[PDB]
Amino acid sequence: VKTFYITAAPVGAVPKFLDPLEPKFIPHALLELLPADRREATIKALEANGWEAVPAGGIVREYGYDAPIDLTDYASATVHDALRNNGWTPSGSVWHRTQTSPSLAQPPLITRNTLERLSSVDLVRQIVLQLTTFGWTATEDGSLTWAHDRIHTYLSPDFVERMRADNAAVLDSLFENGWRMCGAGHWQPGKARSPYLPITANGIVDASREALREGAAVVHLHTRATDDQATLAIPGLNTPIGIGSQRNHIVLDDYDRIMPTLLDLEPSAILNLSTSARGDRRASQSPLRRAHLKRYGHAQLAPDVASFSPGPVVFQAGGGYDNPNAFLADQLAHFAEVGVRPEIEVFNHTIVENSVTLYQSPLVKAGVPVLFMLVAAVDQYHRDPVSGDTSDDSLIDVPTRKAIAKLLQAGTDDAHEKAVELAATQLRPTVEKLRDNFPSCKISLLLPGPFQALLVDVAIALDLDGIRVGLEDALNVFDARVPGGVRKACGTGDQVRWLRRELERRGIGIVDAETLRDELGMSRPDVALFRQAEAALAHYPADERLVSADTILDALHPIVDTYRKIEDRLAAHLASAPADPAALAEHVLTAARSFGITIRSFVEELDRYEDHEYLVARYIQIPQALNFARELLVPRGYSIEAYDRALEDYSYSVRVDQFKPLPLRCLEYLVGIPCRYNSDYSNVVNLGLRQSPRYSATMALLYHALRELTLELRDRSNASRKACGPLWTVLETVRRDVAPDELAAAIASVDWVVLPSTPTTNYPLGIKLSNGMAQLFHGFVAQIAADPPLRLLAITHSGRRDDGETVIEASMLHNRFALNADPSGIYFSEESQLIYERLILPRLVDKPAKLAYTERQLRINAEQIERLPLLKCFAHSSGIATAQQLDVQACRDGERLGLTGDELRAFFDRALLVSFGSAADIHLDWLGTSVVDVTAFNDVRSLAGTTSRHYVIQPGEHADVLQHCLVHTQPADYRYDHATPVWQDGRQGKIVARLTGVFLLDDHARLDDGHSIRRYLAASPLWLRQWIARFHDAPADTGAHAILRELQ
Ligand SMILES: [Mg+2]
Repeated sequence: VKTFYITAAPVGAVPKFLDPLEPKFIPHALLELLPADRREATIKALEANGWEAVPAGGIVREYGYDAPIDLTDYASATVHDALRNNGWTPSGSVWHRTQTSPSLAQPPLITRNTLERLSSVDLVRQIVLQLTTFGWTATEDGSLTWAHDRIHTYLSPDFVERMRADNAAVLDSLFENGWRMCGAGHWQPGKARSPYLPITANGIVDASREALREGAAVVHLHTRATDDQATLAIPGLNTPIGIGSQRNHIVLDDYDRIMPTLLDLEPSAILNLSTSARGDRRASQSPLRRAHLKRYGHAQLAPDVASFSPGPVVFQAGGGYDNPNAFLADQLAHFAEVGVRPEIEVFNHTIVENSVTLYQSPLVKAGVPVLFMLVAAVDQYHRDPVSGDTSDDSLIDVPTRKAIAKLLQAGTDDAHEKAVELAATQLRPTVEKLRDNFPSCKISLLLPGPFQALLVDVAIALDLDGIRVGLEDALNVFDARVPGGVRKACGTGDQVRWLRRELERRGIGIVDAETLRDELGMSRPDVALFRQAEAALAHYPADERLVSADTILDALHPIVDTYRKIEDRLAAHLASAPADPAALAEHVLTAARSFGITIRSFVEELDRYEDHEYLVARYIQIPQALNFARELLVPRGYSIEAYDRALEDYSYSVRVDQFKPLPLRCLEYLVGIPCRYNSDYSNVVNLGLRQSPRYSATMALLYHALRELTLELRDRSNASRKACGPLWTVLETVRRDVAPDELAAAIASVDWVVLPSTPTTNYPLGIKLSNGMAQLFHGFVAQIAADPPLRLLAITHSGRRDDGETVIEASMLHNRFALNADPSGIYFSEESQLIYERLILPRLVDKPAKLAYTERQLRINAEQIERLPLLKCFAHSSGIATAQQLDVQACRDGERLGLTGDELRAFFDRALLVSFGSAADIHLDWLGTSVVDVTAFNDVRSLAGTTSRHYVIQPGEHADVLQHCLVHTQPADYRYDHATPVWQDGRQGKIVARLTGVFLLDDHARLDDGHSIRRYLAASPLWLRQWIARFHDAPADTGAHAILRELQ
């Protein structure tokens, strides 16, 4: 019931990146070896970058960082002895290290048992924090280890003493494992630094992606300047020291890279850009503070949120920036023209007071709900303009912060509650003040460093809307597996994961980006466009008998115009001269995807091709994109001379009068908005649209118009004429196939019936596909036969209807969605009837009946109802829809023939269904066949055709497996064993086995091509095959009995 939305802040202004592969200690001798001038410059540069001079007594673990020292490039008795004592031997002017430490053949490991030997828990933490700052990692065991082929880890004398004092053992093991004593020199403690802080564009993109997949809905961004970036060369070290301010600064070139990438890879992610001038107060009124707030990418989208502080920001720790009123007014004016909603960064009480009075009206006008960010536990100053005196303006007063910090150190549960109460009591007046002056507002909380232990409890107490985490606020993360309980955070995603699991523990859920965009009124344009169509068709029934395509097209007129403008922009971009080989397709497809237009691979796309009979179709993707480009440029008058390079391929050119008209292209676009892929097939977006009340009806109507327009285009082509009525084919043991015409004996002789999918209609290509699917299913079950005379029956749909209308893909898709929108089991197609009456109807009669020339038709025996043989059916794609339409017709005849409701249940218990990639909803509360349902998350076509939430993967266990398999090589080995069956019982006894967490890898270990029946069967787990094995090798038995046994 209670939910938070998580903001991730991966960069920030203050913390700095520290390279794990840089030396962390410089002996005195190495510096003293320099000339006085260069030595002074080097040392002061080091000390400005965190390096601290340190006496002898520290220990080091180094390997691989030596370099020869030629004194000609720059001895002394004080130097010469130090070098020799530190293991250097001279050879004229050249020094080199002959002393060498143990290699890293076997990773350095400080065991959990070794650390736990130490008495002081505070000492353990500082050790764990120091090593993890240096790039050491924590094992699952709870130990510390080093993975790289070089190492240079140092600990100060202070560490060594306390280690020796606490336990003069523990220090033992380091010495026994290659660590050794050092002299005086300089040391990099890495204070306010981390090896995981992203300061480059690519690093920031990656950190954002990690945060989002862990559950973050909003990403707070900063960028860092590199104008003062330099490297120090140290004598005797083969790796230079990186120096620079890494100053908080708005870098336009970085955002020019970051934003389009995120828009492509993370389309729904709410992007929040910092306008902060922290680190450069003299630029407080600079237009640079809004220069990054513009439209990015081909989609021309702006950031959704930008930082806004109605008052001065003055940190007690130093730094800060001013926010003059005219400047802020220019900001708000600019935000409005670009579509940016401000987020009020509430640093101090003056901000609050300015917000609820003078800025109250301008902020409401800036868009509702008003967004607030509570920067709590960060010491702030107010400065008197007259005297210059400072006072505490912090949300939590400094005495209270210092108090709270002490209770956190106590570590006891009682000190925690007192800490929470202190924090909440101080923040409550501010929270209440904001709610009282802003009827529509969202308030989030952030806490710096140690106080993050209060983050969840305080946020709950104040009933806040959002919680923020990230490296910007804290560099550590709590981990109970680690001695001390705390370690360096391996990124913001690490902390988001911690926060998410913490909320899960308390039964508190989180809000994803898509849902939040609705709550804040920030829905994406394509989502808005689809809902605009949903609204325009809201009063039309999903029944094809009650509405015409012309009427549907007429209602979508303003939306077609909206799409036309998008297509114009894609056309212009394509007409901007490129490439010569068949890589034009790669160019076109990338351009199309970026503009939101998804070029789909239709099986029946060859219907538009003149010379289809002489086409190979294995290279049918390349000309799809080519003709698509031609299809867009020709009507507008653009040259297609670059294209028609399909001549250099093996016509594939599509005739001009086979070009799709504008409204048809619009319809194709609209039905492609739900369940989109991101740019590189890493994820599925726009999953929310499925949950709309009018979703299925809208899709049914869209495909209705799409069917009409496509058929008209097919009637003017030399596409293969289709045949009336279904085909029946038996496969026994490569399988041999026969073609029954009027035999009920085939049904009795066969183990498995294979229902038709969408493309398997009665015509040359359709039969070929129908055969291939049948062969795949028979090779699948036959393989199961040889593990711990196989006969199959395959059904092909009718290619023509009663009125002579051709059956195409859109016809089946409409039927699919129309079935979804049917509340009572009353809807069924003509194609379903032909299959039903010849396959299912005889199971309800007493004897052979009369069948017409169209193969359509013209009692009970309750004792023999249990005697009916178990009908085992395979289903794929739209197969589950066709199946449920058979159940509907059975009820219609069964009720007409007369049977108890329980009798019909017994009738349906004599049948079984296994569906791979269910592209239609399973009506759980209907009378019908029990189903085992296996549908993949990346099966976008099945997803778009369904409304069940079980198919959607959210951050968790299944999401973990998915991301592991995204980086894993050898995709052919992949099986979805991790899949979890969910079990449901309907009102009328229908049983559904829903597998969750299922997904299918492609050849590039991505998520494309997730509808192939091959991958569904290929990646099938061993435990699943056992179920089918039990199904196959079963006596005269019931479904409910057989399936219920599988629940143990
Ligand atoms: Mg910030």
